Amino acid sequence: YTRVVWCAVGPEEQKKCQQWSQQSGQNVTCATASTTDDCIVLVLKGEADALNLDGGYIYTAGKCGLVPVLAENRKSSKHSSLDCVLRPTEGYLAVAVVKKANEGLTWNSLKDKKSCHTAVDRTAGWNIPMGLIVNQTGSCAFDEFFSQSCAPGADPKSRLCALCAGDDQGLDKCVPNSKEKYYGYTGAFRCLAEDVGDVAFVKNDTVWENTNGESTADWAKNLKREDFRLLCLDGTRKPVTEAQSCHLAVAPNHAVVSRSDRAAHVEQVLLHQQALFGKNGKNCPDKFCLFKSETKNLLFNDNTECLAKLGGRPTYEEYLGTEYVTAIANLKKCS
Amino acid sequence: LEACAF
Ligand SMILES: *[C@@H]1O[C@H](CO)[C@@H](O[C@@H]2O[C@H](CO)[C@@H](O)[C@H](O)[C@H]2NC(C)=O)[C@H](O)[C@H]1NC(C)=O
Ligand SMILES: *[C@@H]1O[C@H](CO)[C@@H](O[C@@H]2O[C@H](CO)[C@@H](O)[C@H](O)[C@H]2NC(C)=O)[C@H](O)[C@H]1NC(C)=O
Ligand SMILES: C[C@H](C(=O)O)c1ccc(-c2ccccc2)c(F)c1
Ligand SMILES: *[C@@H]1O[C@H](CO)[C@@H](O)[C@H](O)[C@H]1NC(C)=O
Ligand SMILES: [Fe+3]
Ligand SMILES: [Zn+2]
Ligand SMILES: [Zn+2]
Repeated sequence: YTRVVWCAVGPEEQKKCQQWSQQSGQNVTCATASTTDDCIVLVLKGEADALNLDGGYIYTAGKCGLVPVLAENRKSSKHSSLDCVLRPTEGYLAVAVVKKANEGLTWNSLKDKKSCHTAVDRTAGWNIPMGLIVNQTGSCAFDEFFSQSCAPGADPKSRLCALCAGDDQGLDKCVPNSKEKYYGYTGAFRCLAEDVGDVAFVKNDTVWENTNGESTADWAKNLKREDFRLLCLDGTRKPVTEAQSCHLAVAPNHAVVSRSDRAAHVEQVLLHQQALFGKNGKNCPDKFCLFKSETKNLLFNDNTECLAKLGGRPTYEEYLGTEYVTAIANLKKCS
Repeated sequence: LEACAF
């Protein structure tokens, strides 16, 4: 067998990967890049084997030949006798969240407001809301829709990065990795919690996981669910308990990708690594927990229960689903 | 619609 070389995006993920690599006796080792696209390039060159990706990045990786290997599976809404690794994945709900105190903000009054996005090219933070907005406005000018935004990955001098804050020192503003204070699901929800933006494009779980004491982090520790609303597409506002009926889309779960020729080896190594370090793993919490990172969703989402086998050896188009692939392709016609 | 971005 061979070692599997994981790709970590940014220095926080690198730190976690190095701990995993130490704990796994170098069965896993780490390459690191500054952005998820750069990690996808390391994997295409064969200088890393694999990483776990949002669906929008699975699209970029899959057009370049990489394939899905195992998917994140979080706690499921319905009981099941099935082992987590054999349970079919239930996507997540992309939502638009605002503060309840920002009265009269709805889907239909988003123009000229301030927005918080996980990063350009991600499912809930960008592809689903910007795809809907281009469609509804009949215009590709999505870069002038919101007055200002934090959309990590966009041009840092542009209005799409004006709300981004970078790192402690204020460097790396708008970079699409965990150093940008408003990156990712928890960064974009923080951008709304702090009232830097009027709306955040995240998923349902983000709201729940960072409110009502679910997070002990300083910016989150006082947030109350009842102070947030979701924006529904018919122009109504609902409590965040109502995401099943007030979402923008259902997104395919994040998943691990690799080159075809290393997919079977990556899959075998990962099933053994989660047996050691996953939820109820032999060495978690004592030694190392692969699906924890103090809410920061480093390498994998912290709500992951396991990585699960995929049905039907799917292509990346089959894993994303034709509807979503066609929505992304439409959106990318713009730029 | 078509090729790899890289
Ligand atoms: C929205 O997200 C939350 C957080 O993941 C979901 O609440 C969890 O649901 C599972 C069961 O599906 C519970 O057993 C967990 O305890 C819940 N977590 C928290 C923090 O309360 C909620 O079900 C999701 N809503 C929708 C419509 O999917
Ligand atoms: C944006 O609008 C386009 C045009 O309708 C959507 O593309 C269609 O999606 C449906 C449902 O999957 C297909 O039956 C059509 O073939 C697609 N049309 C075209 C011209 O490609 C797209 O789904 C919309 N985007 C979002 C995010 O909803
Ligand atoms: C395979 C993937 C996943 O969650 O792992 C996935 C998830 C959800 C869908 C899906 C598409 C439209 C409506 C509801 C679900 C889909 F086509 C693919
Ligand atoms: C390293 O992997 C090999 C082959 O699967 C195995 O014999 C060994 O137990 C693994 N150890 C860890 C700590 O991941
Ligand atoms: Fe996502
Ligand atoms: Zn729906
Ligand atoms: Zn198939």
